[PDB]
Amino acid sequence: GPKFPRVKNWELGSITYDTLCAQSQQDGPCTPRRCLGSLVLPRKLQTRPSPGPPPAEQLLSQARDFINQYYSSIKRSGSQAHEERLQEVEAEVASTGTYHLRESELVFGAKQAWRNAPRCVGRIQWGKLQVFDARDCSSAQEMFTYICNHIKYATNRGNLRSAITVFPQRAPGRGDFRIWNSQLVRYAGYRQQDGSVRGDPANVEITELCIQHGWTPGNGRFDVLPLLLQAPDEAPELFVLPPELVLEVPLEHPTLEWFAALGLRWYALPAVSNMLLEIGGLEFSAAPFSGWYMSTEIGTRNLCDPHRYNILEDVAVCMDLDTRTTSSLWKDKAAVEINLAVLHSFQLAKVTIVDHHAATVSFMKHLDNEQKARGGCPADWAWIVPPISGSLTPVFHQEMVNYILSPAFRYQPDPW
Amino acid sequence: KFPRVKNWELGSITYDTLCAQSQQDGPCTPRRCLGSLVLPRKLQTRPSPGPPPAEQLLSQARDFINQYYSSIKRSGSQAHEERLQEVEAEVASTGTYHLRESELVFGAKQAWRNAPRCVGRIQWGKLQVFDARDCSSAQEMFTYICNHIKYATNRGNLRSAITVFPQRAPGRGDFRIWNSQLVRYAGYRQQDGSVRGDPANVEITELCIQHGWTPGNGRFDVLPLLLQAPDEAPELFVLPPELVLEVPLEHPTLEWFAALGLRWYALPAVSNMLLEIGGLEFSAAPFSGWYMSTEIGTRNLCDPHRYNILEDVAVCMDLDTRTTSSLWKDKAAVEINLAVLHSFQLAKVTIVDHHAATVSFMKHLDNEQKARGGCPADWAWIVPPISGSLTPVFHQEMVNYILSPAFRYQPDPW
Ligand code: HEM
Ligand code: HEM
Ligand SMILES: NC(=[NH2+])NCCC[C@H](N)C(=O)O
Ligand SMILES: NC(=[NH2+])NCCC[C@H](N)C(=O)O
Ligand SMILES: [Zn+2]
Repeated sequence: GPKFPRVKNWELGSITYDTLCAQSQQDGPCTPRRCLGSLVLPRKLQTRPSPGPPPAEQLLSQARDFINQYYSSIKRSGSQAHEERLQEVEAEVASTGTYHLRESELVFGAKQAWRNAPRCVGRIQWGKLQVFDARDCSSAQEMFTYICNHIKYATNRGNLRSAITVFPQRAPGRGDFRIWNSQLVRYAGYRQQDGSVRGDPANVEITELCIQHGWTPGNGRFDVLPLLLQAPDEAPELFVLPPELVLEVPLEHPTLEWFAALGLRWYALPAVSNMLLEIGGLEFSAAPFSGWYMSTEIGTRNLCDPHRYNILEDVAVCMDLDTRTTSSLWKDKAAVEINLAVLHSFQLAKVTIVDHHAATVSFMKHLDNEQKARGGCPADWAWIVPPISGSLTPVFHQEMVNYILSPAFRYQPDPW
Repeated sequence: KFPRVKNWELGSITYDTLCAQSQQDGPCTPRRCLGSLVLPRKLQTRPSPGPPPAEQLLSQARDFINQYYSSIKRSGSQAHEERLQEVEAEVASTGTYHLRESELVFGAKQAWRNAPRCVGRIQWGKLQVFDARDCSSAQEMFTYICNHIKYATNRGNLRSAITVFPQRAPGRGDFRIWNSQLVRYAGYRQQDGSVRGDPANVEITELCIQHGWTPGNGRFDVLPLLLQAPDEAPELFVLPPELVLEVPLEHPTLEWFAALGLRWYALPAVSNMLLEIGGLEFSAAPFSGWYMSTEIGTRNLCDPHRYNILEDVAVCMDLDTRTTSSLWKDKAAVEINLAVLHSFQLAKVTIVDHHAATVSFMKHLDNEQKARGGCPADWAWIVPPISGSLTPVFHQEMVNYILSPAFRYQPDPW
């Protein structure tokens, strides 16, 4: 058989081979001795900061590779324009120790990075991404304006649109552009006296950083945090998002009338902002991206995780379930109703959202498209399969090959 | 390098130093991870045209013997050195060797302990090992199997057991149980490409008919066994109904559930896996314990390629099957799993729900961290098919590797 990973779909009994993994130039965490596929942050999916510019040879090879990817995408591989661009990059680096991307190249790489994201189940939309070029940005104040513009365009009053805003890349001998917050919109996490946390336990450190930087905290469960934007070599500046910009959805249940009384809510825009966008060896340390939520992210993870809002027991008690015995499946029953409420509340408020069945079904179509288009698709099974009703979705029964392709969205150290 | 492992729910960290003992290779490489693949040729132990070279066999054997004597704390005693000599002498003259009963008992328990995809490993020390190496016919295999079943079932108070048939020998065919489990339901290809019964058993059902089985036509017809002695054609054996404990499915509050006629056997006995101890391979070594509710309620009954009853139940519940957003599938699955737990509980049959099972696995992980410095686990199999994040194991990072003794996959005898 073919000299590549054989992949099977147990529901359909169909087979495919992944030839695309042959293109991977960056090693993952696994070795033939042991699989480290379940680790969230292995030192293999992280790109550490740099106290020195990338060796002109490694950067060049990465640059040449990206340029080849670009021209191939536009079908001019080997052309004069191709050779000229490659020359311009080499010359540029040979003198400055770095280079710059053409506007069309940045748009190509940004879409490719999303396309290459193993942990994203919404990749069927990879072609539809609004790329806001913010490489002219020169201050934290301007970062805020760009971010506000991103939120307005992306939110679009409920009819969400995928977008990313690219701030200036990493320059040797100059500090980075960084958004300290993990997401543009996040709820505060207040550490209480008894030790507990009011709000989102995940955001405890950033909340305390905002306060250390002059933020006057509230004391609610759903307090939107201000941004901590950092321009090169300057301390981070605090900026408050205008409430009218931040669209939220109050959660209610279609039948359980009491669910509304819980006072639960969630913001409409998922905008990751602490990830590094890497293209052709160039590192864009500040490049917030956003799309729309898949219901389980809110109803299951955010609201039900033991280390997050942890409302499973509260909802169970309200449903009058036997919370004293595991075999009553109270957790399962409550989780189902919480997810249903998120779906129902978003549809009612006319805010874009996709449930886990629809999301996975479309990702299967994405896998099929990518099989023909690139001969494979890097996918992290643990992250693609929904946190609830796993085997009830088609992706569970689909084996997957995971590897790193560039351009890519990578994890980076906290600026503090 | 030793992998730093983290529990995202508790913030705790552990370093797996046990993976350093792995000598067998998995499917992953630094270029790409194949951890989600069910059957790589790596975990497989295919047939062979010649004897395992004395060097490799002798090294696996000595390692196992070393593991055994360390277990009884007699590591270094004269019994240890003499057992090592006995093994060397037998391999150098015969190209193979044999195990003592006590070693085979230690081995089988260690095989289970090392099974990455098993969430029931807290019970690893409690295993009844039936030595069936003094078997010379399929007929004998049948008697042994019937006794395993009679013991294991125990009127509903299930007990973990394993029956070990003769090891593979370079000079002949293997002892094999053709069935994937000692107890399974038939799958009859019904004209229009569909299947009556369990679709996962279509092939074996056909084989049984091929060998003279008079088939039935229900959805839950228990299949006869196809047992095979070396270099002989498999023989058909029908299991005595009184030995097959089955549980009729009903729901605690939905009176109409019982009307679905659903039911499932009580004993989960995998019989197609190869057991490897000290380089020796046992091609027929069925093992059983008890079910985890999701195996029946979610996988067996709801998988699209299995009984696929999700929609039927949803219709009975009068759910919105029009669209995915009504979460009709999730609601249906929850009730089915509940009907499974209620039914096994109402009957005399042992069963564990996924919340109880995973909590116990977390305890096992802790025990193993102190005992061996780690524990091979395959995240995709440990995390249940429904309500993944609602369980503690979902938030636990895991390292997956091959330790020996081990249960491995092997080619289908046909
Ligand atoms: C169009 C709607 C989209 C959907 C429904 C979707 C859904 C998801 C989901 C469910 C996850 C896992 C979340 C978690 O477990 O924390 C995820 C991860 C990811 N998505 Fe998407 N995504 C979408 C848009 C985007 C866009 C526009 C980008 C970038 C341009 C993107 C980049 C990624 C990346 C890099 C990750 C990995 C995050 C991490 O490693 O923590 N996604 N997405
Ligand atoms: C005591 C109760 C037990 C429980 C609750 C339990 C549960 C499980 C579960 C849920 C799986 C995954 C099955 C699947 O997804 O198809 C599994 C796999 C497995 N179990 Fe256990 N188990 C138990 C006993 C045993 C015993 C007695 C042995 C062996 C002596 C064992 C060996 C294994 C192995 C090797 C696998 C892999 C199966 C495969 O690859 O298809 N288990 N077990
Ligand atoms: N649909 C997305 N764009 N998701 C990005 C990750 C968001 C993260 N899972 C959250 O719940 O906040
Ligand atoms: N609990 C066990 N030992 N299970 C072994 C595998 C059983 C298999 N998953 C089934 O549904 O029949
Ligand atoms: Zn792996």
